[PDB]
Amino acid sequence: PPGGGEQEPPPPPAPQDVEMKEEAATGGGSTGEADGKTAAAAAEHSQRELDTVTLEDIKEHVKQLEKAVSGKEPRFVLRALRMLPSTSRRLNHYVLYKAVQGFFTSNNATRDFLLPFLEEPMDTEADLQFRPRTGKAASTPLLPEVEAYLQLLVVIFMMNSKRYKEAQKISDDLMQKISTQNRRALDLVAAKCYYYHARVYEFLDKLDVVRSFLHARLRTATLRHDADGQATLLNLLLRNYLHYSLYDQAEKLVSKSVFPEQANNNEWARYLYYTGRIKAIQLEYSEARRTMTNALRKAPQHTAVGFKQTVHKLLIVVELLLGEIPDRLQFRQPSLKRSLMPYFLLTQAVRTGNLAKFNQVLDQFGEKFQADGTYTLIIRLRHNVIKTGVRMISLSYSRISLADIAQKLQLDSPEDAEFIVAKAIRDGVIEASINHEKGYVQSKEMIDIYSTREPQLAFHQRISFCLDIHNMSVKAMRFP
Amino acid sequence: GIISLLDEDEPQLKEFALHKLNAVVNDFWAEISESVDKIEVLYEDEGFRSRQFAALVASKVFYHLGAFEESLNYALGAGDLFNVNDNSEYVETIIAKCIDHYTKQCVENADLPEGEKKPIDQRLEGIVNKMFQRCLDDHKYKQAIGIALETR
Amino acid sequence: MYEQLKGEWNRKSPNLSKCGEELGRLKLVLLELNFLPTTGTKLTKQQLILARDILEIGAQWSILRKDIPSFERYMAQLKCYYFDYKEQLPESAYMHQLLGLNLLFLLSQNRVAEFHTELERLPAKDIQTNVYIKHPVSLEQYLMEGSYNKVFLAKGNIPAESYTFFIDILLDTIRDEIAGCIEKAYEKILFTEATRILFFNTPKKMTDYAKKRGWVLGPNNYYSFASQQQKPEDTTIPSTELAKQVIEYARQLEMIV
Amino acid sequence: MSEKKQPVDEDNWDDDNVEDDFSNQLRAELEKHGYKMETS
Amino acid sequence: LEEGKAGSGLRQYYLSKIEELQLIVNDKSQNLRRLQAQRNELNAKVRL
Repeated sequence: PPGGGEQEPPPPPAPQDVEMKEEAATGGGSTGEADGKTAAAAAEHSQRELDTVTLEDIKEHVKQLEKAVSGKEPRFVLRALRMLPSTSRRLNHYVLYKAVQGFFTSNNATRDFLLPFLEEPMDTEADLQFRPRTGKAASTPLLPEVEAYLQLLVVIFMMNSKRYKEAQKISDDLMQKISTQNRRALDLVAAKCYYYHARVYEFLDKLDVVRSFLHARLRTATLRHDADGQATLLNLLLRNYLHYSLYDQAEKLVSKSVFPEQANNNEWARYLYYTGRIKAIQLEYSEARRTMTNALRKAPQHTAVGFKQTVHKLLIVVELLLGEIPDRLQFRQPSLKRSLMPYFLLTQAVRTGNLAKFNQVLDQFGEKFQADGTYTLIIRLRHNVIKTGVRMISLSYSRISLADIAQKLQLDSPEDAEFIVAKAIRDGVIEASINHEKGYVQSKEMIDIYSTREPQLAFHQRISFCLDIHNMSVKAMRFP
Repeated sequence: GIISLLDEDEPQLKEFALHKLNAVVNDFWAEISESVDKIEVLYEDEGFRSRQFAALVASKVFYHLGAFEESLNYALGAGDLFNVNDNSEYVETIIAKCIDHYTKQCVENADLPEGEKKPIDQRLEGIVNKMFQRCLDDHKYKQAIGIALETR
Repeated sequence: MYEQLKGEWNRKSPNLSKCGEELGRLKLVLLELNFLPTTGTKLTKQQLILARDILEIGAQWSILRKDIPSFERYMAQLKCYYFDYKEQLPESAYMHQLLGLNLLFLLSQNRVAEFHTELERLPAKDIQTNVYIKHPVSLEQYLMEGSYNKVFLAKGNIPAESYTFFIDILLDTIRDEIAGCIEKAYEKILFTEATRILFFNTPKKMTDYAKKRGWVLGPNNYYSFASQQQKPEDTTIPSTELAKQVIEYARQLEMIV
Repeated sequence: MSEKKQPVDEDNWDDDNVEDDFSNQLRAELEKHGYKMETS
Repeated sequence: LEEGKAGSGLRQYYLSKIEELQLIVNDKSQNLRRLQAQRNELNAKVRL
């Protein structure tokens, strides 16, 4: 007891130091940043908030544990008050209550008592200015607390957060409206909480009404104030409207627009993966392979760990339907390895045309595919592999006989081979002529693609791609 | 797939169809995008007296797919039911299109200078002084002189 | 309360007069509760379950009357019944095949996109269960063989039920593919070899092919002359548009500049 | 990233891309190609 | 006011949005004004 008793006091000062100065330096700093300039936004503290919340989402959040009473949530949410420069006294009173945890017997004011606490910035009379700071006070205590996931009676407090922070949404739409620049700072905060909206419902029931409530904030951001706001709302749509039926696939046509400009960076990179799985159910491979490839190369920085790895797993799924794929272990990660083992040997059976090997993969490894929901392709991927097998042979040989390729690709009969080659010509896969007597297939080398034709015509898209980046560099140069 | 219900020419099915729409239209805004051609059948029907309201649902679909000025055209022929709603956001977005169209027409009218007048709808000029009555009733004098500078 | 409603479900209808009378009786249901959005008190959705079964047989009456717009009307309604925000509903009977009626009718019109999206009501359990859904997904598998042969062998035994009308349209959409698929391009295929796929004995369909295709009618054989066909060069004209490509290409070099 | 539902749900490894093509095709192979000597 | 002081802010927001947009374009001009005066001074350097 004396050994562990003396080690209890030291830690809580650590949240009283860094976690204090988290919203003391940033929040007190963003005060003057959100009072003016306010260009854009920027307000880089809102992006610095991405380097805090996501950092806090591991440690320490607000709590924790660490060996405190979880009294940081009531501390900053009380006594806002605020006014002219005496707001420093509020930060000074935040230092005064630090000794309360270390001296007296500490008491936990979270949970049940957090209901009037979120009303206090309104009850302090008055805020009087920044809702994003109170939105932060209605989120950063509660939303990182959602990671506990105890599911008992505190989920309605997570809903009470989504209630009183919807009262912040009431102050979001009603207040300002003219050169706000807090909404663009809130578009990062409103995004997150709307993400936590979707997350909290997934543990109880998927949201039917919030789907209607999503289009509310969706449509109302147009055209008055929209920067990055509708994109994050469109991400909420395509995320869940994918996993749940129906008709949401073709919905992307009337929504886009794009919506420009893509923000922020990797945030829009995953969006191409979302519509990527969509366009995969449209059966169009070519537009799906370019949006999936662009989804990996445009996505920084990780780690950790498998969040980027699992999304990359199902990303190369469109490559299984392309018909041209290499062995995917070049994309393997030691952490993703154990999870991709049932999905690994799959593509290894795609490179071969054996039915007994391909069907054995579906039987044993089909259990892993149930969680992915990828069973739509397994019926049409049989027709994809037979195109890869015939392309391997047709590219390796000038002439290929139907009887020799019959059992080599084990089509087993001459009649269905005439049906496959016919549809292969219909799809433009093979140029082979066929001489029908028994019959047999006699092809010839295809040429004249040459030099003067394809490379210089493709270079029209290459330079038009490059000369636009010259403007992209100038536009990016004009901001500094 | 309730779009097929519009094939019937009997009216009493249409009011129950729009009764479904306008309530869930928030969630179904994407669904109304394909109802364009079959809404015009009701809007162009002479025996259909709800065309005033059918012009509103025709303005919502075009606003969903990116069309704006066309929704302002239907706002004209939408009758008194369109200008009677001052609630929430939809009132300030339409007057931004309508008054700007009104004030750019008045500047054009002063360039005639006289004679050869362009057609001026009584509904677009009618809400000018009508909504201007909300000014003198609100007693605020600062913007009372502002409308006179707007319309010139 | 209200009714009589389901009393006409067991006897179906002798003609289309009773089908319209049931639609007229269904109108009183559409006047009060309509199709939506009453959550309740889910007991108010009980007559909707009663409304489903008569709309289920209504789609069976729609294929009996052959009317296309009505057929997709009863299906889209029932499509939104299970799509409704309340997923707990009592099990019905005709729900099984009517999900396949519009499924196979949409395969007859060749659309691939809306085929798989209709099975998305229970996509994970497609291959797992519901043998009624297992037949079309295995049927589309045979269309890629192609079949022709294997489809007609599976056309020997089907539950089905009611697919008899759609498998006749499945014929015509397959029958016109014998001319489209097999060529281009083959050289010459013998008389009875083409008859093996077309079955019959000496039908007027292959006689109509000799007219439509043209192509060739040879003795005891068919020819692709001449030749294989049209002998594409393809063209010496595109040298023109190649100079057109340099126009805007040199202009893009001047835009930088 | 880590937002949205991302978190919700030489070496021999480099040669293993090509090495697995040996596993499903033609083994390595010595014995079989060594048996083909006296075949014909 | 209702026309109004709630709407006029949104009207003033458009100008302030364009003012910040213009300031962004101005910030693109301001640093580009230096690239001129620099080379303009370099145009005096060849004359120096």
